[PDB]
Amino acid sequence: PNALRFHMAAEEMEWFNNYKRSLATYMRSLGGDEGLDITQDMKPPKSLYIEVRCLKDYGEFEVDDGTSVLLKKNSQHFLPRWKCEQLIRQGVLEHILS
Amino acid sequence: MFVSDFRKEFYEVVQSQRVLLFVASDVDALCACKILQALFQCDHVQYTLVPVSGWQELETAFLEHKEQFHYFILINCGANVDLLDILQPDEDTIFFVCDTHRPVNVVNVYNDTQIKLLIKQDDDLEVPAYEDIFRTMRRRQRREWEARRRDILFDYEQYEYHGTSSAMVMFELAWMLSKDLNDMLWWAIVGLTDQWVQDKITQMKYVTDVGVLQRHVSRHNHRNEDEENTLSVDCTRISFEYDLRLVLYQHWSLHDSLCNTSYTAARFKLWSVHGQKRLQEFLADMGLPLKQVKQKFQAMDISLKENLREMIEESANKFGMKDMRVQTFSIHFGFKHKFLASDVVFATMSLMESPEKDGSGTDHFIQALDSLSRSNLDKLYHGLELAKKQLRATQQTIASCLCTNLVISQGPFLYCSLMEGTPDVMLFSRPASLSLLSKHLLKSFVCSTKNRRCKLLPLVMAAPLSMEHGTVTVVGIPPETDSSDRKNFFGRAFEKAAESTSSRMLHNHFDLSVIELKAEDRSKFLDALISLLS
Amino acid sequence: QSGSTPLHLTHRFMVWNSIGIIRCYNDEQDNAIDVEFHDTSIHHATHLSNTLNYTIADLSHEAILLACESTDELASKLHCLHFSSWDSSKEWIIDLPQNEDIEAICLGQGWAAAATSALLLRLFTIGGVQKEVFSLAGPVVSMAGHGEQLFIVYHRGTGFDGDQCLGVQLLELGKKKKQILHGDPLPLTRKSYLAWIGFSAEGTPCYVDSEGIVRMLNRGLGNTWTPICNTREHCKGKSDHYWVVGIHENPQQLRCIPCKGSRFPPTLPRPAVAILSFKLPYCQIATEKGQMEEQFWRSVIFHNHLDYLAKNGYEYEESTKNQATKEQQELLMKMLALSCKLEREFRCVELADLMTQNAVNLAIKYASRSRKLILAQKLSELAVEKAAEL
Amino acid sequence: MDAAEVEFLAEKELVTIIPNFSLDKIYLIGGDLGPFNPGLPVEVPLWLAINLKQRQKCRLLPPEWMDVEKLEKMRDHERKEETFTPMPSPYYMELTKLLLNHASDNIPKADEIRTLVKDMWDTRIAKLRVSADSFVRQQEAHAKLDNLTLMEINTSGTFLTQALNHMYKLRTNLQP
Amino acid sequence: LTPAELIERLEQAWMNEKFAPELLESKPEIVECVMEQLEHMEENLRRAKREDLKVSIHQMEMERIRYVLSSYLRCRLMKIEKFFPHVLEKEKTRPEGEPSSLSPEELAFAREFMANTESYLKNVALKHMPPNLQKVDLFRAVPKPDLDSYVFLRVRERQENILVEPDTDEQRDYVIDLEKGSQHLIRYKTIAPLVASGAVQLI
Repeated sequence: PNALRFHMAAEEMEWFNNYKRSLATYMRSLGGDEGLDITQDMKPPKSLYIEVRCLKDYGEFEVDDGTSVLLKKNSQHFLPRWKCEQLIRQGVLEHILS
Repeated sequence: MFVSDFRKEFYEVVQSQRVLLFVASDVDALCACKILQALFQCDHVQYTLVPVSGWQELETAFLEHKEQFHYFILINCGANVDLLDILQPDEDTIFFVCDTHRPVNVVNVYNDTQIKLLIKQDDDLEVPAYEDIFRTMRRRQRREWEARRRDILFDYEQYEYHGTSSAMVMFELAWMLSKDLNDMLWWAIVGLTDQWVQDKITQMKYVTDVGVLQRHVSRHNHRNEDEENTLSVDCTRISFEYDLRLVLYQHWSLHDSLCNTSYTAARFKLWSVHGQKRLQEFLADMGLPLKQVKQKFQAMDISLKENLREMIEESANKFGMKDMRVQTFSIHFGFKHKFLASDVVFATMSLMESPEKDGSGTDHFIQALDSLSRSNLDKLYHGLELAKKQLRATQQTIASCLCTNLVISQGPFLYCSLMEGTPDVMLFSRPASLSLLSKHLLKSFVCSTKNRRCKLLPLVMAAPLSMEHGTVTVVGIPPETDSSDRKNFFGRAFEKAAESTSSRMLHNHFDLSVIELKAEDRSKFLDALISLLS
Repeated sequence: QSGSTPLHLTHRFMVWNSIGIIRCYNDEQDNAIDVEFHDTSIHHATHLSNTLNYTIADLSHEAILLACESTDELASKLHCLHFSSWDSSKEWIIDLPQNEDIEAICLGQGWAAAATSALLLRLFTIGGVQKEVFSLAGPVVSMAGHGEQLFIVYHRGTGFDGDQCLGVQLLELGKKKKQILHGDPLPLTRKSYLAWIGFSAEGTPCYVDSEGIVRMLNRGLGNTWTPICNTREHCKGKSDHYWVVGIHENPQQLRCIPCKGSRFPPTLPRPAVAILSFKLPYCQIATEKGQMEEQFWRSVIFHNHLDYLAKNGYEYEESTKNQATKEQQELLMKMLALSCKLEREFRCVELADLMTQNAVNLAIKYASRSRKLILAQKLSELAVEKAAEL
Repeated sequence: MDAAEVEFLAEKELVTIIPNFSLDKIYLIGGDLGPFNPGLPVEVPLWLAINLKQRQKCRLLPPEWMDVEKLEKMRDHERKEETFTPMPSPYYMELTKLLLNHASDNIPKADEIRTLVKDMWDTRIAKLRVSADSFVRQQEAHAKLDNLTLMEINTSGTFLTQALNHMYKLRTNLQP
Repeated sequence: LTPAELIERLEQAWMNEKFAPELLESKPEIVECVMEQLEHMEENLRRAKREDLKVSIHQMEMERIRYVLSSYLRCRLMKIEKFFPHVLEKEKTRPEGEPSSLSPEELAFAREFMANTESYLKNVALKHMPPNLQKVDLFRAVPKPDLDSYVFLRVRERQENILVEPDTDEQRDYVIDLEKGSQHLIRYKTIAPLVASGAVQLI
């Protein structure tokens, strides 16, 4: 976020960009092709699908090739966990079963 | 067209598809949504759920989502209007409509391709035949047929009312799928109890639906249980109760329950100064100490409680309250969690219609929907506290109206108006809470007045809604006789008055008998209503 | 009734088979019947208000059948819910004559049957129309059915010294109606009574006595009764025993519920069905020479149902016959090789008598290996004999 | 290691279910399962069993060790012995939580089972506390903890290991 | 190597890497084979119909395998980022025959990480510092992994004459025997070859 980027030095941003590029290279080199995103699956998998609630007014978010969900606030969607994990991590969505 | 088999022609269709739920803001709608959510989550149906509080936001949500979804489900909305004209859909969408509102619009009934009604055919339905409604001496008979059409269709569209609970419909679907969990049966019970609490159905129909639900309760109570093998205290137990009509009486004092229940408050006239002595006479006739009666029910002495229901009935019979009992249900789980269906209804309803300004109405919908799951018992108990506050505010408002004589008999109908800035008007600004207030106030008025004429009239109530646009919410209520069939004409009377006066009437709520009206036009609107009802 | 528990219980099974379970309870809150299925794709679970006190039941792929006793106000009735029907009215009810009561009932493919206290059997179609009527040859005990087959057991007389006097009446109600067994007495272990009757899943009739022997109608051996197994060799204890749910020919399975200290399983908690394989009670069991022929005879004893289906006019899976014949031929080939290397030949000829023409022409190779020329000669002569037996 | 990861490993344990659906043998990477026949028992991993129970597709049976008399005997043996006794499962606490939270309807006497497993857990955690205190007091360099389970270790082990690292450095600071 | 046994060795590596204080020797065969299984099963399942139960069961099992692999690789990357000068020095000084502690991909990542960090430090402050102070050797700046950490273990193959060394004084050293299935709490440095050889499983 921009409010946090203003805390960083320019050289710190350069280091962070180099680290991001190197990490992306490493993840890309793991598999036969398309790599493995080891940023995903940060917690052990329980259910294949989860129910999520929109916290922010995001735009649209694709789930299949031709299909997308409108992430309007207070709407609830039942979607794959591996698709929703990053948005939940970033606070766009809320996992709503406990 | 009516769906004959929910399993074959609705569920097995939408099971393979992305689906969009439009859900109305009422407890029966919430319960049906919970049941349908549970089925979809069992089958991994990738649904999206949108709350809608009215027609315009339903149209907005449909405009937002119509590109991405081909199958839509409307819960407690859509059946009583021409959905094709309202939404202007593409030629190949499908609208499944599970809605209690009656009469079903004739276009919805006789549309055979796009609108699919999840409505039981054995409901109180009398649809006019297709040839009576749809297409020199020949053109003379054409005009005569058109006149007969206007007559018949007015006779059909006159009286609005409610049919079988959508939660019960979805539970019958769950039963046919044999994925009916005990919490789904509880949600069905809560939907029917929402209908009963809000007086949307007759007592005969409520007793019949309770008779239906009793058999499901027995089946669930013998799935893994009998008189000698019993389950953990963790498991949920639903029990049939011939319980008391008092509201929330297991969660606050019996005194507060008797004071804030609509029936006993109306009978004892507790708005009046003299009514408290009538209530004290009732309690002395029972033989309950006032300290125990004012103590919280869970802290009351247990020697007073194990025959309290029949004691209440026996004293009520000789006080003239001949029906203090009611056929209802309760749910137990764990050691201490116990709720009547009425308790869950009032808690969820208060979470929906909360007076809190923070967040929004959709956030309050979300709170109410969360509170129906047992992972959010804290939300349910918070809703119970809000329900106590709401009931107290209701009685204070009724007392203000009756003491100030705001209820004035406008010939064909009684009339009342809330005033801006007076206490709790912001709590009652929302149409559902306003409808409940008007019903409770009409019962209180009918018990208060001594005139035989006034005991038979309907009531129209107004309240402020907007100052940025200067409008009021107006509701119409039928008479409160025990002979009443719970049908009212105000949905059509309001629009006849509005078109006769060319008034700025806006029609956003799903019930036709609730409208928004410019504050200036209420005078001529009321004049037209007196002229119309005659 | 097969797969049902005694009537004095206030909460009991009315039937448990490979289709599902019917329970019924008469507790203070209500009297009712619960119907459930092993596979919930079949039909949804059902709850019936048992105000008319239905007490004998049966369950099938396409219908459920119920019946009760009479009282001085009202006569006995037969009630059915044909849940698989196309039409709007899934139920039907029938009323008996005065002072007459149903005694047992059963379902079959497209028909129902009720045996009556007046020594009378009535056949019904599953839409409710009455089919033929005939009298039993004595007081009935139980009934069973599968396809067009009807299986009835009855008292033919009075027992002595602990034994039971009863026999079977077996009918085939298909496109060429017949009586297969007319009044034949049924074998059972001495000083015991009949416990369970029913058809194995692929179609053969079987039953179990109250000692534990399960036996089957051997249609490969002139419709006699062949014991398969006991249950008390698998189980242990006097009062403990296994309570039977069903039989299957392929896979060879006996579904049974182990019961501890009781003649039947308790209604709650829900019992778990154990699976029992089969092992015929032959002599010299511990030897390979015993095990091979046990495998052979058990295989044919079960797989003759395919030939019964073909004889009745049904189509079946030919791969089952291929696998069964291959198993029999392969065990025979291996043991022929072993006995030949052990230098025995007449026993090899007796084993080879059960084989095909091609099989003996190939078994000459096993005879030739290790140079048992006389066994090769007798296998060639047997090949000539099989060419004649064609 | 998190308690959720300990639960993830507990989820690999095999339990018996009774399906209400028909499905042929399925050849999972971690070993084949099935066939699934309606009404008959079949043994499957706990994650799959819990998922099928949640989707209403089976009835779960208690393990052989979830019996009140057996658990009372094990609890009394644990309370009497000074060392950790052998446990009926290496993930008995996790098994108890998962099975009783998702299948108490199927498992009779679940309250008694939960209370007895809680008794065993309390006794064994007390024994582990005694072991840690004795280690630090007597300045041990090695301990034998044969019958402890992974969840029981993981509850206290991070704290204990950090403390012992500090203790080792404090008692070896004079080495040069 | 059976697929079930492959996933078992993956779990063993996962737990050992969790509890070991240092970066353990790489298991490239494990990582490559597990990824092959996952890609193959994705290929299998993309060619099957919707609403099928076995498809979902396979997807759940794949999620579990993917989680263990991702967590294992994340832990190794944490260790590499924590001890990047020391693992690089070890790889540079490694003789011929012992296995590497880094895969080629991990080694490329480690070299890039060290170059990036040194460049950042120089540019921000250490080109501005006086001339003889401009060089920090990160081999001395970064701490080494602490091999005297206490670890829990379960032992898989019997070991004898394992020497416990309580403190500085050699007189207090004493030997023990590790019976199969026993569990122990012990310093890592005394058991590190056993962890390498798989004779013990850290818990």
